[PDB]
Amino acid sequence: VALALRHAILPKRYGSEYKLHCEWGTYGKPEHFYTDGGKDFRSNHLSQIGAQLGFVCHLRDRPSEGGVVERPFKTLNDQLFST
DNA sequence: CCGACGACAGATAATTTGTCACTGTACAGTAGAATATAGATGCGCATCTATATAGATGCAAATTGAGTGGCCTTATTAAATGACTTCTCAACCAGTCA
Repeated sequence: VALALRHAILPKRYGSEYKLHCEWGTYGKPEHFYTDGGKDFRSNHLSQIGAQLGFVCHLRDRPSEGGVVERPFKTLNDQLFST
């Protein structure tokens, strides 16, 4: 989770061996971070990251509330990985 | 004259393609993993074997010292040297003489 956070927050660079034709020009710091109840997220380490970055950790009430995280995963099975 | 079939042209739904709106369903930590077997290979330990004896013994020459057995001219004389044996070893009285 700490590694996913820094890759999300920082400006992104990829070399030509990725053959990208548009830029992932996406960066900057969240105000809030919303998650399932896994021990990665409900942890002192993410609490300390959140307090130092100033973002608030929030808990997902059901799997069916977080479809914005979950649904990237079916699309990738259907558009990428099954092929 | 009446009926049937082919040429050419004309109109038409089936077929295929495209577009558009509504929808069932997967995203939700998760099958590489557990549990037998045979079959080959390697290290360890025991259980023999075959060689290698030097010490002891028996025996058979090879002298070696120590025995034993068999074969031989003689009688007189003389001298020389070395020995043995035997015998003997009185003392004063009586008759002359310068």
